[PDB]
Order: sequence, then structure tokens, then C-alpha cells
Amino acid sequence: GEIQWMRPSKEVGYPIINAPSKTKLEPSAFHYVFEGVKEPAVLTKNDPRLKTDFEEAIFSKYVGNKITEVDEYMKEAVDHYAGQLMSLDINTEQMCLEDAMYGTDGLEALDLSTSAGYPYVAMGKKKRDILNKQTRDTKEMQKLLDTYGINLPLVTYVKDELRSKTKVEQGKSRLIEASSLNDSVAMRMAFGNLYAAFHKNPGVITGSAVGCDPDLFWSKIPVLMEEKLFAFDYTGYDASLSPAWFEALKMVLEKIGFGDRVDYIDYLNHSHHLYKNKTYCVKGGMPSGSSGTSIFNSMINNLIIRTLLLKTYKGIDLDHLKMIAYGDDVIASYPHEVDASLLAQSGKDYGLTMTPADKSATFETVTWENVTFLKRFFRADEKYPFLIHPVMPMKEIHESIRWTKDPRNTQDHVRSLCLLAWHNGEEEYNKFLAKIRSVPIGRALDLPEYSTLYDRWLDSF
Ligand code: NA
Repeated sequence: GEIQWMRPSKEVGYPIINAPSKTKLEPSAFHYVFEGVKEPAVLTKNDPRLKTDFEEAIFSKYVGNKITEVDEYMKEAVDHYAGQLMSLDINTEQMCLEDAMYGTDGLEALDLSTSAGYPYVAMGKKKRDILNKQTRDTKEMQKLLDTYGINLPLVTYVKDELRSKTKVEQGKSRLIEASSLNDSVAMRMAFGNLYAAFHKNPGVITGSAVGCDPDLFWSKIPVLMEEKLFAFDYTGYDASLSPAWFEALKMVLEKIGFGDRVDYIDYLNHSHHLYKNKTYCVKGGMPSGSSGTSIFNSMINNLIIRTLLLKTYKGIDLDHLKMIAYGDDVIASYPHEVDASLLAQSGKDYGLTMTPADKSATFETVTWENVTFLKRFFRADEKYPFLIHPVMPMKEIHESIRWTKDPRNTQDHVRSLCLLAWHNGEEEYNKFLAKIRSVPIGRALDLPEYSTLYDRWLDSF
């Protein structure tokens, strides 16, 4: 991705967009009970903690576009992935406005807490005022679609979240590029059934895990993998995507029956954004807050891995490439050992910056013992080995419990953390609960004991 130009929104007929300048994150009742070093991300250029220009830092993710056209290796990757998706018999029919708005099997209703984007954010009109779950009324939306149309500017917001001291000082805050409610709705009508098919089929056929439930899905992953695992991290995946990758995605959609609306992908590829009082045009780069962002990033990841394997290992049998992606995150396998370092070398030529899995200093062999997916390790249950525990290290959990964004949600926040933590074992889980109950706020919470969560886990299969 590359920013073509940027300048005052008034010069192109757009208004100044207001965005909060203060974080909602504040120390929680457990701030001094657990260890942690993360703090709220910088949200404004005048943050005292900054040690470099803010705006330059937040837009530096657009490293440019390395490739222009789709080459032979990419075309082969497209044919293979599309062929694989064809076995799913995905309903290519457009989804009706009602379901696209309020959900159906395999697709949750539109989130009412998220931004409605332009022009609603500038008119002070919110989602609450447009849709109603109890009625499932589409009349208001339809009128708004007819009035403002589609392909509207995406509104940029700085993401309010925790980050390492370094990322804070370097102004490396992540951004939310929110599609207008009109575009979100239009894209869900266009691809709603595709989204549902992926959500209902996490695995090695879709090569996707979006919509998955880790507590249950972890036991299914090992059986789908080939003998030798391989993986790697990407540096700024979304923003590094060149226009050619969007064209390859369109080719896949055409081959599976959605050639009808590949134009929606152009909206993602060549897009314009509003940030404060400026407007900018980007060539390439996947927007972070658009309908289908995670699914399309996942599909493209399937294309990327296939392309690099074909380019690096002529004669590779892609029918034995078994991979599962969640956006840029991926767990992959092949019957034979492959060199991730070599694949990373080939990736540079395609505009992708690939590094050792989980921040390793060097590319090491990936094993069931050290592999992670969505930050979770895989550990067989001591009593019933066929049941696989998704294990997220206590470090992330401790960092999280030390802050709050609304005291009213303390109970939900802590329970969510308990659902992740117990997989670390009874000894660790009990220590976690004891620390929580060392302060008044923690003692007033209703939290499940270990045996309760273990029994609930067994009963969920
Ligand atoms: Na873009």
C-alpha cells in the first residue's frame, strides 16, 4: 500500500472529522496486583511520551507497492485455491438487506457499538437511530442507501489499546479505517453468503479460521495438518499488500461465482480516507475496518503462501499444503520440511516482510510443542489426550487485567480473562483467582472455579 496524496479535506469537499484525544483506559483495581509494562497508545500528536513525529509514524505502515501485475505463480495459486473452494458449494446468491443487517445462520448482526462512518459521523447520526433488532426494519437503511450511495470515504480513528513503551515512544499506534455503514451493508449483501460459508467451515478447505471457537476448534486442527509444520510472522501485513494481490483475489471470486461483484474489491484496493481535517488516497493496502477485512485478508494469505511455495519449490504438491489463516496469522504444514527463511526471501519480491514465528531471532523448526495460533499454544489434556487445550500465556492476561475502559464491565472483562487463563492449569488458575480476590473489587466478582470450567469444557464437545 502507498499513499498517493494527502491534504486538507475542505479542498476536496469534505468536513473536518472529530475524534477523541483522550484514552478511556485507566488503571484497574488490579493494577498493582499483577505485573505488566504496557500503556495506552498515543492518540494525539501532542502526547508528552512521544519521541518522534506522530503522523509520520502512524502512516509509515504504507511501505509501498512492490509488484504491479499478477504473475504465473500467482495465477497458479489462484487456480488451486479457487478449485479447493469450489468443493464447498458456496451459495453465490446475493444476501437480502434484512439478513445483511440483522444476521442469519453463519453471520452475526451488524455491531451496533462500532462507528457508522461517513457521512453519519459528521451528521451526528448513529446506528441506534438507523437499525432496530426487535423490528429488523430495513426501511430507514434503504433510504440512506438511496440518498448517499456507496464507495464513501473511510473514517480513520486511532485505536485505543495498550502497547509497549517502545511503540508508545515511537508513535506506532494502530489505526481503524472504518467503512461507511452504507458500504458495510452493501458488501454484506454482496458477500454475505461467502462470509457465512467461511464462518461455518473453519479449517483447511477454506484455509480460514475466522469465526472459530478455540476451546473446541483446537482439538480439530492437529488432525487436519500434514506431518511437517511451518509458520512465520508478517510485518505490517495489511498495509504492505500490493494492488496485484487484490486482483488475484478478484480472480478467485470470479472463479467461484462472485465475478458479479468484484468491483467491491476495488473499493478496498484503491480507497480514500478522512483523518481529522485531512483526506488521503491509498493505492493497495487492506482497510482495517471494512466488512470482510479478516476474511479477505485470510483468502489472500492462502494465495500468498501458495505463490511463495510455487516460486521457491517448483513441483510442490499444493494438494498437500494444509493451512489455516486468520488474517495475517497462520498455521501451515506440508509432508516435507520447507525453509521459512527461503520463503521469506521470496516474499520480499512480492512486497511481504516475513520474520521468524512468534518473534524468534532466527527461523527455527516449528513443532507441536512451540507453535502458536492466535497467541495460543496447543496442549493435550492430561486425562483425555484427544482433547486439545488452547493455551494463552498468563503474560498477556496479566497485562490486560491491569487496565479498564469502563468499571461497569469489570465483571465481564475479568470473566473473559478467566476463560482464557484456566487452560494454563489448576495451579496457575487458582493463583490467578487468589490474587484477584486480594482486593475488594475482585472479592465482589462472581468467577468460576477450575473444576467448573473443566467440567463445562468436557460438556461442550
Ligand atoms: Na487500500
